[PDB]
Amino acid sequence: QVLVLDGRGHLLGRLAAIVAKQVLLGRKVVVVRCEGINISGNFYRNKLKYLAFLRKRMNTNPSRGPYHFRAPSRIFWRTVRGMLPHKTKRGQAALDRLKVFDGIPPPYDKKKRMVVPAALKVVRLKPTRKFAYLGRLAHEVGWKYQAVTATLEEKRKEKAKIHYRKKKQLMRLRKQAEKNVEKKIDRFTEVLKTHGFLV
Amino acid sequence: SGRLWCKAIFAGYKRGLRNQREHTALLKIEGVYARDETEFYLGKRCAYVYKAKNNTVTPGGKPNKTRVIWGKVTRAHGNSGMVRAKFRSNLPAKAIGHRIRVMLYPSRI
Amino acid sequence: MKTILSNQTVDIPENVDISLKGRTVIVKGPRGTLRRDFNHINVELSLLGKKKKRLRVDKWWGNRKELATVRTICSHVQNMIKGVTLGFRYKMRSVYAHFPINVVIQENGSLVEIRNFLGEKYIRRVRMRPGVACSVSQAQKDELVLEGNDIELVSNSAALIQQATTVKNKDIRKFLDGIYVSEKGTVQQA
Amino acid sequence: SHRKFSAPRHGSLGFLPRKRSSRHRGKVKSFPKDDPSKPVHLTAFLGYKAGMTHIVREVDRPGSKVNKKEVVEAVTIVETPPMVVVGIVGYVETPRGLRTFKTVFAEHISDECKRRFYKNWHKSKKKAFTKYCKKWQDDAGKRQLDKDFSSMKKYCQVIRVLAHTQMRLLPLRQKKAHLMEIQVNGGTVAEKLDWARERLEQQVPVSQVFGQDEMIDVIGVTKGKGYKGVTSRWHTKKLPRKTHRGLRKVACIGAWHPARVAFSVARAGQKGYHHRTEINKKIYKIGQGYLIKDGKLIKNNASTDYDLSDKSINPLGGFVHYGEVTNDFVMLKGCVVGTKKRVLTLRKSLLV
Amino acid sequence: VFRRFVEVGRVAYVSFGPHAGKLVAIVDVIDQNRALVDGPCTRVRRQAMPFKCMQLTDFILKFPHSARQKYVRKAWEKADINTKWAATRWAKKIEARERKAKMTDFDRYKVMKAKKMRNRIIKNEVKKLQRAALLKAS
RNA sequence: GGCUGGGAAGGCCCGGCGGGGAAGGUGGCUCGGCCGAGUGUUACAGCCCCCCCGGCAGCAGCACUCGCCGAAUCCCGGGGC
RNA sequence: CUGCGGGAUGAACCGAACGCCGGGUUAAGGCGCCCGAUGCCGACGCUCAUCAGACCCCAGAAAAGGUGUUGGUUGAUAUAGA
RNA sequence: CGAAGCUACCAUCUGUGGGAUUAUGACUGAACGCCUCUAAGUCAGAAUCCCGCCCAGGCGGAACGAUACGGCAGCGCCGCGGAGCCUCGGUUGGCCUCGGAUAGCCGGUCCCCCGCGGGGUCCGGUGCGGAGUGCCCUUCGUCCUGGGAAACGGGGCGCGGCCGGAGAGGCGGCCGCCCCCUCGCCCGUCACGCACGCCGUUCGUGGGGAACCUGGCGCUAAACCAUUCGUAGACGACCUGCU
Ligand SMILES: [Mg+2]
Ligand SMILES: [Mg+2]
Ligand SMILES: [Mg+2]
Ligand SMILES: [Mg+2]
Ligand SMILES: [Mg+2]
Ligand SMILES: [Mg+2]
Repeated sequence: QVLVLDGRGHLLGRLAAIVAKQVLLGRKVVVVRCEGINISGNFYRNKLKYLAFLRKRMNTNPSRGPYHFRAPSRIFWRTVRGMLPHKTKRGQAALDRLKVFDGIPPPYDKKKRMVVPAALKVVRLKPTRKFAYLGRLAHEVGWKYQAVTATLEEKRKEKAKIHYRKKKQLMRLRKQAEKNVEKKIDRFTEVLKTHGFLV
Repeated sequence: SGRLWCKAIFAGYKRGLRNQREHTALLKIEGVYARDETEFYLGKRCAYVYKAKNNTVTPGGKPNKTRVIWGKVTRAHGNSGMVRAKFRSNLPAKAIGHRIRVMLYPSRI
Repeated sequence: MKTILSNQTVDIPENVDISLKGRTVIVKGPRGTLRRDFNHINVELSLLGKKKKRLRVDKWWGNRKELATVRTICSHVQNMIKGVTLGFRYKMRSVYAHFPINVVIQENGSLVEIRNFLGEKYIRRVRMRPGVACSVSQAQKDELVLEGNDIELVSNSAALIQQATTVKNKDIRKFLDGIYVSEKGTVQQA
Repeated sequence: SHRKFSAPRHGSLGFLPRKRSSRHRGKVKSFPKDDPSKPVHLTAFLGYKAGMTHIVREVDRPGSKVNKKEVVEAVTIVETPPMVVVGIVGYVETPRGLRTFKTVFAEHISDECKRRFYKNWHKSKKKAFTKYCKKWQDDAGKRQLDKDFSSMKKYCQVIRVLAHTQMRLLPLRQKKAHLMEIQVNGGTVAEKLDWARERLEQQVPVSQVFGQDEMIDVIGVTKGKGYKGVTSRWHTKKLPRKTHRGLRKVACIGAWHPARVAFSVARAGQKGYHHRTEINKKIYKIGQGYLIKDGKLIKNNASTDYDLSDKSINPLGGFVHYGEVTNDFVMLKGCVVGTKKRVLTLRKSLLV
Repeated sequence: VFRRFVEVGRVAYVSFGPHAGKLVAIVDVIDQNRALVDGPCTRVRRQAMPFKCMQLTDFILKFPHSARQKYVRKAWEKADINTKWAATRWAKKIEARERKAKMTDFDRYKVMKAKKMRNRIIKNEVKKLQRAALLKAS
C-alpha cells in the first residue's frame, strides 16, 4: 500500500509533480536512489543555478535564512515541497507521507521499486540534449557521503546479483518441472489458454 | 464475505481558484482515468464511513461507533475519471485524501 | 531540414580485425589493441561483408549538426586503424637562443624533466598519458620523439610539454624559446 | 553613503558564536587521516597546564642573523601522567554520517574513572558496572564479548579507544578522572582491534606517541573573563571624552533601510571560556617523571647536557597556583590556551 | 542494427485510430511522418496514415509504389498475409488479450479453479526437483 | 434533400493515341550462394503510372467511417441529475 | 458612488454589473504541482542561451554585428571541367 | 619600592589542503574533398565558487552504565486469559539484478579463462515485451460420507540447534523430536435461525495510548536542592570535594 520509486533516470520536476500529486491524495510514496535523478541542460547550467540559490541568504542573520540542503534526497524533498501547500495543515500532513533516501536503504533494498515513464529521461528528453546527474551536482556543492553511498550501493548490487541468480535458477527449474508433468495438467492448461492465458 | 464497494478518494470540493462550493464533492475512483469509464459509476451510491467517541444505532446489529454520510454520483469531472458526488450533508473536509466507498447497487446493467 | 539518409564507409586493411559491441569499436592488430566507445552519437554502426573488410556508419533523419558526426566517427576509426597498424610518432625540436634546454626522461619515458629554460632554476616534471613513451632523439642535437598507438594521447602529451615551456611577462614574439612539435608522422611508414 | 576612509573590520566572523563553552575538556573535532601502511598508534593525549618558564637554545637556521646564537624562548610545561585504557569503540560509515557501532569496556574500572559516571559521588552507592563485569567472568559473557569483537572486526572501519587520566598522581584538588576517546590509526581494522584489546587495563606513557621536536596541536578552553564590553570583547575604537551616553561603545549599530542589526555588528557579551584549537606547537623536551631506584631522581626534569645539575622544572616554591610536577611532562614552545590546572588535549598534526 | 524499414509494400499494424488493430500495407511515402496506405484485404481504404499510429511487421509484398489498389490486393492474396499473420505470435498475443477482455465471471471462476490445481501440482514438482538437486550437489 | 444533378474509389473489362517513373531486360562496378542484393545509362511495356477518345447494374457523402452543408428533405428508443 | 470571475499582487484593464437558493451552460481567462480542468497514444515547424523563453494595460531595452541555425530574393560558372 | 591577579605588536606564541572549473592557451575532428579549441569528445587552468582545517550544534539520531528492598512500595521480559476509558488510518499480498535506448531478454554453453558461480566467443528461441505490473501469487461459505484424479503436505503464536542480514538489520533462511488433520481438483449426499427485499456486511488488530484483575524469571537507586571549591560567574549556569 506504499509506493516505492527508483530515482535513477527520472527528471527532477517531472517526478516531483507526480509524487506531490499522489502524496496529496493520501498515498504513501517512498523515493529511493535520489543520486540517480538528472536535470535537463548541461552540468554548468544547473551548477550555476544551485550556486545562485546558495547566494540567497538573510543579510542580517543567515541562521534564519534559507536552508540550503546539500544531499540529493533533501534537494528532491525541497523541490517536492515547492509543489505543495506546506503552509497549511493539509500540506504538512501530506508532506509527512513522503519519504526520500540517498541510495537504497536496507528497509527497501528487498522490495520491488516502480518507475514512472512520464518522468524518465529516455522518454521526455531528446537523445541529443545534455543532462546533469544530481549526485555529481550535490557532491560539488557540499555533499559529503558520495563515496560511502557508492560503496554501499556496490555491495547491495552484489547481494542483488546473488538473489537474481537464485531467482533465475528457481524459474528455470519451474519451467523444466512444468514440462515434466505436462501430461497431468493438459486439461488445466487447455482451459487456461482458452480464456487468454499462456498464449 | 468480501469487499463489495469500489475504492475512491475525496480529492476535494467543487471549486474555482478562489471560490469553493462545499455542496458538491470531487471523487477519485481507483482504476478510472478517462471520461469514458465513468458511465458505469453514474448514479452509484457512495458513503463516507467514520468512527466517533459516542455509540450510535446500527441497522441489523448492536450499537457501534461507526457513522456514515450517504451520497450519490452525479456526473463525471474533466477527462480524468474524476466524479462529482452530492451527499445529504457536506463532507467534513477532514476526509480530504481519505477513503470513500462507492457502492454497487443502484444497478442498471 | 532532416536528411533521409547519410552514410560513409571505411575500408580497413586485411591486417586489422575490428569488432563492435553495439556502438563500441574494438580495434586490434600487430602493435596492440585500441578501444573507443562511440556512444552518445546515435548512429547505425554496421559491419558488412566477410572478413570484416568494410565498416559502414549510418544516420537517419539528422539535421546539419548531427550530420558531421558521420564524418568524424569515420576519421576517428581511420586514426585508430593507422595507430594499430603503423602507429603515431611525434618529433618536436627545442628552440632557444642563449640558455640550452636540458631534457631528461626519468622512469622510462613517462616522466620528463626540463632544466635550464631561460635560466630558470625551477624544474618542470611533466607526466604523460598512459601508453605513450618519450625518448631523446638521435642524429639531432635537440629533438624528442613521442610514440604510441592512440593519436589523442600522444598529441596531448606533446601539447603538455609544449605548454610546459612558456615564457611569462615578456614579448613572446621576441623570446622565441621552448619545445615545439615539428613533425607529425608514423613510427613505421611502410 | 560610503564610509570616508576604509578600515578592516574588528574580529573574525569565523569565531563568533561567543558563548560560554558547553564542554570543559577539549574536544578533537577531527582526528588525523587514517592510512593502512604505518603501524598502530594513538593520536591524542590529555595533559594539565602546570606553568611557564624560560629556555636557552642555539639556533640552526642558515642565513639568519640568529644562526649559531643562543636565544631565550618562552616554554610552557604540561604534565602528562600515563593514561589507562578502559574500553574501545567502533564506528561504521553511513550516508547520514558515522555512528558508533559497539562499545566494550574492561572488566576492571578504577574508582577515578567511576567518578565521572556520578554527579554526586558522596551520595552515590557506587553501583556502576556491577553487572557488566560478570560478562568477563562467565562463559556466556565471554562468548558474547567474543561475538562483539568479531562483529566490530567484520563491520567497523573506525576504531577508538577509551582512556582516562590518573588524577591520583596530580596535586589538583579534584579526583574525577577525565575520560576521552582516542582514535587508533595504523594497519587493518583487525590489527588495530587486536592491539587495542591487548592494551586493555594497561597504562600508556606519553612518550610512546609523541616524540621530541615534533609539531602537535593543543586543544582546550580559553580562560574565562565573564561579561565584557564591546571595547574589550571586540577591540573597537573608543569614543572621545566628550561623548555623553558612554564612550566604551559602538556608535553606529546599523543602517536604516535594513531594519535589523546584523550578526556582524560587535556587541557586548561573554568573553573568554571559548573552545580553541591551536596548531604547530613544537615539543622542545619530553621529561621523565620522578622515579626511585635508590633515592629521588629529580635531575632529569631540568638538567641539560650543558648544565648537568640536579634541578627540577618546578621553580622555587613550586609552580604558582598549580603545585609540584612529579609525573612525566611535555615542554611546548610558546603559550597555550587555558589557565592553570586546565586539562589540555594534545593532538597530532593534521598536515605534513 | 535495424531490421524493420519503411519500404514500399511493408505490412503495418495500426496501434490506434479509426482502423485500430487492422493490418495495412504501405503504398507510397507522403512526407517525413506521413505515408499513403492501403488495406484492401483488411477493410481499409486508401488514405494517408501517419507513422505514429502504425507499427510495421516483418511482411513485405512487392508491388509498384503507386499501384491502383488492384495489384496490391492481388499481391496480398498471393502472399496470403492473413494466414501468415494468424500464425505469428503477435496475433496470438492480441487474441489472448481479447479473450481476457471477454472473459465472464463463470469463466473467471473456472480459471481460478484450474490455476488452483495446476499451481499446486507444479510447485510440488518444483519442490521435489529442488530436493533432488540438493541431493545431487551433496 | 442538395451539390459538379456530388469528387474520387471498388469489379469484368474491351478497340485505340501519346508521355513519364526506369524493369521478368541490358550493362561498368560492388557484396554472397546461374541465382539473391545495391548503384547508372538511351529506354518501348510483359513492374507500372498519367492525359485524350466510350460504356456497364454496383451505387449511397457508404460501419472498407477519404474530406460537405444540412431537416415539415426527421423520427424512434434508452441512461444519469 | 461598484460589489463579482480573470490579469499572482491591484482604482481606471478584459468579461460582466449585485435580493436568498437548487440544477445546467458560458464570457474573459485557463487545464504539470501549488490550483478546478488536456492523465488528448493532439497536428505541423522553429529554438540551446556559462544573461534562454514564457501572454493588452505591465513593470523593461536601442543602433550595430554573428558561415549558430532555418527559410526566401537576385546574380554569375560547371564536364569547352569550376 | 612592591606579591598575586588583570594587562600592552609596550613582552611572547600560532595562522593550513583538495575538487569543479572562469578568462585564456591547447589536442583529435567535421560541418565546408582544405583549414579550424567545438559541433560530438578531450587537456592544462587562477586572490574565483564549494568543501576540508576551524567555531556553534535540529521539536535530529547512536552506543554504553545504574535503574528506586522500605519504615508503606514500584518496576523489567515471557505466555495466556477478563472487563475497562480515549484515539484513529484501513477492508489480500508481490520477499528485491545491473541496466541500454542507432538496442535488449532467455539457455546451452560442444570452446576458453577466472574464483557451484562469474566473464568471453559461437549457436538456438522470443522482442510492440506471455520468463508481459496489459503481470504473478491466494481464494472469499461451513460441515456429514463416498467415489475418481493428485498426494505426504499442513498445523499445534509446535518445542530445541545451524546461519544470513550493521546503511536506518529488525526480518527471514537451513536442520533435529512429539502429537494431530486428510486439507487442493471433479462429481453423488444432505444439514447449517430459510430471521419472510432494504444502510454503516466482510479485515490489517490479540491495533496504538492511559488505569485496574493471574503466575514464572531478575531488581536495588540516581538526579536536584542544601554545603563546599574556584580552572567559573550580573543572577541562573559551569569546573570540583564530602564513612
Ligand atoms: Mg469498521
Ligand atoms: Mg570604500
Ligand atoms: Mg554633552
Ligand atoms: Mg584545480
Ligand atoms: Mg578540467
Ligand atoms: Mg574552452
